[PDB]
Amino acid sequence: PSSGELWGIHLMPPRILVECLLPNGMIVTLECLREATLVTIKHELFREARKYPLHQLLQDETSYIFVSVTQEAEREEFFDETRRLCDLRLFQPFLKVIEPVGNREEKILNREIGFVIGMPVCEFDMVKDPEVQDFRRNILNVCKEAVDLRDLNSPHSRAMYVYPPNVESSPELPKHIYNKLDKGQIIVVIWVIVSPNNDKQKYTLKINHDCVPEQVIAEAIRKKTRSMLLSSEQLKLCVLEYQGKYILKVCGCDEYFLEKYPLSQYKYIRSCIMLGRMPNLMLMAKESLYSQLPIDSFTMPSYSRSTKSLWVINSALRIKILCATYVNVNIRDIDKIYVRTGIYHGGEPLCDNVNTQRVPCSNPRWNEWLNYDIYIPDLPRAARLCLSICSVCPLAWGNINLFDYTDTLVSGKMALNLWPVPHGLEDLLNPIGVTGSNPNKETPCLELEFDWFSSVVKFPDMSVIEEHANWSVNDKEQLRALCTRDPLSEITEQEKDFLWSHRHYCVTIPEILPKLLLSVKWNSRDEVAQMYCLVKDWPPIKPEQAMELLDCNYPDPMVRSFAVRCLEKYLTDDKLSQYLIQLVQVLKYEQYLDNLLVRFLLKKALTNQRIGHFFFWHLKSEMHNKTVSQRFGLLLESYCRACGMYLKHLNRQVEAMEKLINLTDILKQEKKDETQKVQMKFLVEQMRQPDFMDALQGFLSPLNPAHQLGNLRLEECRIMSSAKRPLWLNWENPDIMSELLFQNNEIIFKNGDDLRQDMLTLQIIRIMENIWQNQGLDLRMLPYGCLSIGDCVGLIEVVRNSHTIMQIQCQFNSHTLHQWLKDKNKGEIYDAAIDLFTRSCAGYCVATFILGIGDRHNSNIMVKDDGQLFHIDFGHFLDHKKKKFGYKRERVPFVLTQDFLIVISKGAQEYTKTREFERFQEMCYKAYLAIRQHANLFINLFSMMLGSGMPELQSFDDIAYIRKTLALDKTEQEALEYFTKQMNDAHHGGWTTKMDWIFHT
Amino acid sequence: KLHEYNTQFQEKSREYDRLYEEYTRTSQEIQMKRTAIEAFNETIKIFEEQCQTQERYSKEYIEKFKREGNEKEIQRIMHNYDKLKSRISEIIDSRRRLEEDLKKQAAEYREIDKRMNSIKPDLIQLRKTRDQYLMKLNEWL
Ligand SMILES: Cc1cc([C@H](C)Nc2ccccc2)c2oc(N3CCOCC3)cc(=O)c2c1
Ligand SMILES: Cc1cc([C@H](C)Nc2ccccc2)c2oc(N3CCOCC3)cc(=O)c2c1
Repeated sequence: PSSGELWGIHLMPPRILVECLLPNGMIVTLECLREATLVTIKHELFREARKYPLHQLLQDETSYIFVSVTQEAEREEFFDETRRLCDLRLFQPFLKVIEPVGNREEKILNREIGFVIGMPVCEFDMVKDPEVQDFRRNILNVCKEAVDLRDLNSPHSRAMYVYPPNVESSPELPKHIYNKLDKGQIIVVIWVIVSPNNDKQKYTLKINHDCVPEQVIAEAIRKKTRSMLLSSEQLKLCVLEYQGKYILKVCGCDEYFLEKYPLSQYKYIRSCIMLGRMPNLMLMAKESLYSQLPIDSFTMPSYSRSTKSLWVINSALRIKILCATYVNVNIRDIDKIYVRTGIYHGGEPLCDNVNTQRVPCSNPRWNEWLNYDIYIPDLPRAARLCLSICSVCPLAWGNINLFDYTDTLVSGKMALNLWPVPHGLEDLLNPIGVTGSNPNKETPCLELEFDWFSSVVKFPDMSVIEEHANWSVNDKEQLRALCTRDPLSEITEQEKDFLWSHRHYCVTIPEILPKLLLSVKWNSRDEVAQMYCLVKDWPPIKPEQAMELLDCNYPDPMVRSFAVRCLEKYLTDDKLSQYLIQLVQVLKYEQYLDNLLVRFLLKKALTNQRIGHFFFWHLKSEMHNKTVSQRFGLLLESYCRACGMYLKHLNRQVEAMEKLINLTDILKQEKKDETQKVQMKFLVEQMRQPDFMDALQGFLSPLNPAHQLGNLRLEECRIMSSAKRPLWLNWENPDIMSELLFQNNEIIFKNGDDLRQDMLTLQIIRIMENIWQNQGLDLRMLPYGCLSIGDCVGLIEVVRNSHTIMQIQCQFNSHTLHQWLKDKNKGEIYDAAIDLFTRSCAGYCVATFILGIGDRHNSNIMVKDDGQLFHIDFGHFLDHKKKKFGYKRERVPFVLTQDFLIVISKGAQEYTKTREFERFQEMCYKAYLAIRQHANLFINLFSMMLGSGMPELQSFDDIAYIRKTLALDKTEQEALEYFTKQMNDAHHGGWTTKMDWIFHT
Repeated sequence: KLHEYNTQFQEKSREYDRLYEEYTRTSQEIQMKRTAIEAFNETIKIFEEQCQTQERYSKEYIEKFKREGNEKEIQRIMHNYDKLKSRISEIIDSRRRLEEDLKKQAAEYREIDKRMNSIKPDLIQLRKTRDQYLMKLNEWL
């Protein structure tokens, strides 16, 4: 829990006194520059150590190392002497000098895992509990299995873990993209550097889009060779033996084509195709890529060192609520308290109960056995107790797994530190909340006693259950219209009974599993056992419909096993990276640290470091948060051991962001609340200091590691008005082919704002674009990249040449927007630039409508010169405003429709009833109805995110808004009517031409 | 009268937000400071250990000088012990002052919990008090 250079001081002085404690037993106050390296300090100290007493009995400086107290309070031994004083994150400025005993300099130099990770590794060592310790150890078995895979075939397997192919999955082109080619083939410029001047020789090529890079190389070979005259048989030998001695790189960024994919299938190219720009690749020596990718180098660490069945028990479940510790409200203003309990499986099984309203608020005691009406053998595996200490309101809540990670039923006494209730939760008990004791010990602590039986009770294993499963063992055909249905729709008791009734019949419509599973009395025993038998050998289903089964409503290990088995069979490295945001937040619902999902994700992170990169950052994002701080800690550690050398590069960037975080913390809080002028000479002068130039120059971009952030431009770096104090930063692209793709890497860094909503919305946006694309609509969105690196810290990708509509429209005239875009796209390029606007607009319109993006405006929307518009700064998300009022309230109509319709119908005086408007209006209909048929994918993606403390997604009724935006009970036409009626609806976010809302006259 | 309960609703509601923002903002400074308390304890622990190394390695030298009547050199050795224990006094004065801010936060935090719970149920009523008036006429706002 900390920030900057020293405890309480955000930024060290240009020089500080640092107390050096020598081993001769004496204190040597030393004058230091904040920049100074530890190697240079030691050296300077040791000259000054001669002028103090006992100077002879000290040894040579190289027989010594420094130690101090870090800002997270622990003895850090500074073995790496590169480091600088400011970067040391010291508590107080003082240094102890010791002999560097306690060896493995190498292993003790993985207190960088503890820095990059967010929690120091020492803390995991000093942890009780077996599960945590069991996890750290056994998870290393997943890590070997990774390193071994990525090292068999050592040259190529390596350059495939770093730099995996960016392939779009399914070679098959949509035929509307294919026609943009020309005779089913595409032009391609292949560049090559040569010995002297870095002479960039180009070689252009027409080639079949579907051919593999191997072949593109060969076509290159022909062009260069066959200028000189030679046989057909010669060329064919020259290819044979040198075809594969080269590789292809995209010009501008570290993204290679190292795989036998159709050249169109690579994202770079297919992007070039539909976008209508010409791909520029670089031909590189295969040997020179391989030579500069190091050793894998994984070594393991220090941490490598009379029961019953459940079904024997013949009694109801009972639980003694013993007594609390304390609770914070005043006796007078309301004084009745009772602990409300209830056992759960996600949604309630046993008909739950309260406890006696005895309200000694002074000393909350009860000592009453609560007797629930469930038989102990009927209890499913995922059974868990939920509770809260309520008032005559919730107050403080908590949850408990009724079984250990070992499968043991809990017994006897135990305490449970309770959590506080979230902001917008009123509902007494909390079952979708995290399961365990509050790590915060300074909180309400409620005590329990479960029963102890003769000996330690254990849940049965598969084989024994299958014995019991066997022991127990048309217009009906068209109630598969049950599985053609949104997953938060609910199903009546007949529908549950019907589904269950015909379960054997069900296996041939595999889609219905989430509804069949939802129709099982989990409080059964016999039913669950028959089910466990079906799900064992259930036929696999599509990645998307299976990852529903990994959300919070399917908490059974058997169920989830089947979800993960689906995932590892299907679900490409493409679509895995796509949905990675969602799968990391869905771990939150898994009872025990070591589960098949955590395994699958970790292997993939260590198989493909593009996944690894985001898998890391997505986990570090939630590391301030104590709910998952433990779980994500131990997982993130295990990524950091097995990742090879990317830990050098993750470190480089986590140190970079930390410098920004702490710099902007000065501009916010500290005596830096005044003019742009004062803050810009401060910031720009601070950025010139060495510690700073090194932290933020020469590293990779967290938004995308492909682009290298080179030198700071610095003269381009600036600050926004907003009292968040966001930074606009400009780096060079230090590539030799800089000038071909991006020579400006510009990024928005940001404190204060929870970027997480933007991060999700921009994901949804992309998926909609894919649905529309593959459906043959060409509505072009701009899902610019944006990563949350932490607690209201983020990064946002800057689109070049964009402007906000405000800037562009500043008497005022509605035509103004159009009569500018005309000016930027003169004459011949005009009809094309308006097409872009009209399609762009249509998409963003239908998109923001569906998701209900928060009240939008003038600087929310942007337009590029070429005419593509795009929305930014989504923040408050799907309705949500409804919480502030608590009613279907009237809101500002989208006033910009005027400006936009003029650009849509070209300078038309009248534009509401045009040939042009019909064409746009159509597009919006097409795109809206298109998403409807893919509706469920969206409902699932949002419900996986329930875990995250996003304020807009803290319940299911929140998601239910997307049912209202789509057609819920409505059929295509009815739904097209709802849409249009809500679009032409003034004072409901829409538009008419009254041109006198506000006053009415 | 909705105009009547909208005045109660917005006052209780928007005070809960000033109240809930002081809750989690204080809560951070609580654990923040407490882990600074921890760092103090390792610093006072290391400064005591340095202090114990003077009194070790000093014994034979300090006597040797007393014998030779050096004084001028004895006074340099003690001058350094004088700094040493003086700076550990400051660490402790600094620890104690942070120790109270922590206790003070302990008090004022619990009071934000107290009154935060006090606001909850009385806001729960005011909201569905407003249901009574669902009886065009959207203007009593
Ligand atoms: C508060 C704020 C401000 C901006 C403006 C356009 N950029 C800006 C940021 C920092 C300092 C100066 C300007 C923003 O611009 C962006 N854009 C920048 C252009 O490309 C797309 C993303 C996203 C925002 O979320 C965003 C948010
Ligand atoms: C050119 C144009 C026109 C509309 C009009 C108001 N909506 C509409 C679209 C198709 C048929 C009927 C109305 C628009 O409506 C919107 N709204 C649609 C409702 O949610 C908020 C955004 C956004 C636009 O960018 C937008 C742009």
